[PDB]
Amino acid sequence: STGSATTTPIDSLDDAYITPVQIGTPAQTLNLDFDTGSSDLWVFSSETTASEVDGQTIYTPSKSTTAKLLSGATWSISYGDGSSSSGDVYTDTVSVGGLTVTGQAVESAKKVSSSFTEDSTIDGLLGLAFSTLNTVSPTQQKTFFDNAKASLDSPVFTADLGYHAPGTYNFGFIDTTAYTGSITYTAVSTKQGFWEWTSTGYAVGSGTFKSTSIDGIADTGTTLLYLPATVVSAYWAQVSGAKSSSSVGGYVFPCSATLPSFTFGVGSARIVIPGDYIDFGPISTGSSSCFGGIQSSAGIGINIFGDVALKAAFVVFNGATTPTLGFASK
Ligand SMILES: CC[C@H](C)[C@H](NC(=O)[C@@H](NC[C@H](O)[C@@H](N)CC(C)C)C(C)C)C(=O)N[C@@H](Cc1ccccc1)C(=O)OC
Repeated sequence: STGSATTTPIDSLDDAYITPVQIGTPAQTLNLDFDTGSSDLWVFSSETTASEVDGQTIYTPSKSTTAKLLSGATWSISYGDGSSSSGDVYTDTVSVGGLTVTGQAVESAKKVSSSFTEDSTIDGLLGLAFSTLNTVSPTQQKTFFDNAKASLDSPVFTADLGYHAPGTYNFGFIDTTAYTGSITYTAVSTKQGFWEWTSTGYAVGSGTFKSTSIDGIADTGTTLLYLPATVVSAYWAQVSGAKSSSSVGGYVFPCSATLPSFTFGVGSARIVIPGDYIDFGPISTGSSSCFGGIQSSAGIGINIFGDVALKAAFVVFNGATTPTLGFASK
């Protein structure tokens, strides 16, 4: 079986992308944030504190005849952004783009963070990291991908984010129609449960490529590109006016300024993010400072290949036994 669904950004800066998902019987469609750096399927619901639901579509486990309590089961997550979600757990049929997974663990929030509450467009998250990270206790659960896998034609899913536009999530197959040239597969370390890979270097605009191993995760759940202090300085050094700021907490640039492109190496191949991808617009409305898309990783612990970077390539998450990450130009 395969499934394809349309992902659409939720705002003009493509701060995140949202995918329609059918949960329940009959079907309740929620828009979830597909998160390849998290292992939890969670959604706003019928139990969620009514002080923390503001415009989101809710999943009503009451109205699904396929829905049952996982009695005793419970979840809690912390995100890198400082996001916090928690509640009870149910088992339900979940369909994504016609790929139906029966008996999927759907994590019903009782409690959600400010961050999620101030976010009207997103109805929950669908984790597509490795199952080791799934939060649910006392009996830990598998992801939707983990559930789909053997049912799939191929144990893979592709990610094809658009820049100011829809893109696509495909499960079970590779559209040879969606990229240009060759896909370069690179080795994945599963050990921390991430889609965890090592980049072969970087170039700043038309400058000379530096060969240097940047260990990082592909995470479609992270908006920007997070890279070592060193790498980040070399980039912003090329934009007049760019400064790192105490108060704003990150690199900014005069919005009148011009972003050189950024190039990252996947093996022998190279991926250009156009400079336009790294403009995240003014820090506050009216401001002539604009916020950059490539930020230091120094304060997080890990380099994140976020949307900024992934949305410049056609990515393939090979969920094989010997998991492999594929990148191609599009
Ligand atoms: C179930 C745990 C998952 C794996 C959780 N994952 C994450 O935080 C990863 N991304 C989290 C999400 O992709 C988030 N950026 C998307 C939005 C919509 C919520 C980071 C590491 C790249 C994590 O490691 N959380 C850390 C907290 C943390 C992580 C990174 C940096 C700082 C602090 C924890 O404590 O485990 C609960």
